[PDB]
Amino acid sequence: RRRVTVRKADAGGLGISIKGGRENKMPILISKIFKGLAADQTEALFVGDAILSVNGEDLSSATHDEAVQALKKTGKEVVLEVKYMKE
Repeated sequence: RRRVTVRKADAGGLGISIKGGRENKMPILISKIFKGLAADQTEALFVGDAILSVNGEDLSSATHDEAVQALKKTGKEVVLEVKYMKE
C-alpha cells in the first residue's frame, strides 16, 4: 500500500480501469491500467491495488460511481492512495 501522486498538466488526467462496490463490501480496485498516460507515467500501479483513498479522501464509502467521479473530478496533483491486497 502507498500513495501514487500524479502531476496533471496537458493530456487528460488519469488512465486506469478501476472497479469497486461498497454495496458488496468490496473496496475500489484497479482492473485495467493504461499506457502513455498518468498511470504509466508514475510507473507504480498494477492490477491488484485497492483504491481506499484519493487526494486525501476516503473511498471506503463511495460506490464505484463515487470513485470514478472522484477520480474524474480532480486536477493538479492527484494522490491515489491504494492498498495492495490482491490474491
